This record gives sequence, C-alpha cells and structure tokens, in this order.
Amino acid sequence: GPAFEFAVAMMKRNSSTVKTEYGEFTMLGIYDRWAVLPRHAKPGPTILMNDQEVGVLDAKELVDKDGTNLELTLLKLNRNEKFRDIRGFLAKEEVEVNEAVLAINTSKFPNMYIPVGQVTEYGFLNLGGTPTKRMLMYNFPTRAGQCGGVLMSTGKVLGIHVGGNGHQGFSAALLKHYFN
Ligand SMILES: *[C@](O)(C(=O)NCc1ccccc1)[C@H](C[C@@H]1CCNC1=O)NC(=O)[C@H](Cc1ccccc1)NC(=O)/C=C/c1ccccc1
Repeated sequence: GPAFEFAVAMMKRNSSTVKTEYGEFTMLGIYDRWAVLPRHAKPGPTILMNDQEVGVLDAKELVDKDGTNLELTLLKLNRNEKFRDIRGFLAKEEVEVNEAVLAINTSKFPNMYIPVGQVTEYGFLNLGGTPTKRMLMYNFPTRAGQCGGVLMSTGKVLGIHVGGNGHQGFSAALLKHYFN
C-alpha cells in the first residue's frame, strides 16, 4: 500500500526512459546529474532520455574491491536540470524485505508496478557468464524489458533490476557509498 505510493512518487520524480544501442531501459536519477543504469545498457557517448539526445560526460562501470562486477553503470549527464537528491533512500548495505515493488518505465512497460514479494540477499550470481555480487533476489518471473526497473519498499530504494532466469529476478543493490 505505502510501498506502491512510495514507488509511484519516486518514479514520477526521479525516473526516465532511456535508449542506448543495446535497448530501452528504465533509468533512475540519483542526485545532481548522476543517474544509474544496468551495466549491460552500455551507454555510449550519447543516450536518448525521454526521446531527447543527452551527452554522457562520464560513465563508471562499478566493481567491488576485487574487480568483481556489480552490474551498475553510473552516468553523469550533460543537462541543466538536477535530479532530486535520493541518496537518503539508499541503504549502506543490502536490504532484505518481506514485500517489495518493482517499478518499470519504458515505452513497452510504461508506468507498471509489480509486487514481487520477498527480497533476499542472494549475493553471488553468475549472470550471463559474469560473476556478479551484491544481488538481491525475488521470485517473480521477470522478463525482457524490465531491466533498469527500480526495486523499492516503503521509504527505501533497494536496487535496480538487472537480470532474471525466467523464474527469479535479480537486482543490483543500490548502496549509498557508490554516490559519495
Ligand atoms: C534485461 O537486460 C532487459 O530486460 N533487457 C531489455 C531487453 C528487451 C527485449 C529483448 C531483450 C532484452 C534482462 C532482464 C532479464 C531477461 C529475462 N528476465 C529478466 O529479468 N537482463 C538480461 O538479459 C541479462 C543481460 C546481462 C546481464 C549481465 C551482463 C551482461 C548482460 N542477462 C540475464 O539476465 C541472464 C541470465 C542467465 C541466467 C541463467 C543462465 C544463463 C543466463
């Protein structure tokens, strides 16, 4: 109930639809001109954000202290408007919750919300041939076009949807320290 209300407002204020050469994704703006996509979106020097061409000043593919994939890319966008600052909604470590909502904002899934149920710290996953850490898992059959979806509970932005095996979905935990 509260989590859906939270999700809808978060998506209205901070999310957008992006197209790269690799597809269409939900994008979440974090603060200032820094946003996040799934790594596999592979943003080039320009992206389409709500159909408008926007320059990418800088792009950072995140890894842990061993070089292990986190499956997030951080993007600094060449634009006047600043994102509302949502770092206070990001945890310091992986959040487990009993009820979460996954929010999608593309041309395909416009303004769609999915109650995924329980979110568990899955940790390690071999994600399409790549060893990947800090995965959050939910037992909903997510499908192609949901990448970049934003995983939320009431007052919490938990992670970004980056993959699925047809039966379970996985989110990269969105941690506060990535945005210091
Ligand atoms: C998203 O990337 C996605 O929704 N992409 C847009 C898209 C639209 C149309 C066609 C194809 C893609 C995708 C979400 C998955 C797909 C099935 N269910 C989901 O929730 N994610 C992937 O395709 C990722 C891509 C990837 C991740 C990391 C590095 C490089 C690429 N791959 C997987 O989820 C693979 C999973 C897997 C599981 C078991 C065994 C082998 C592979």
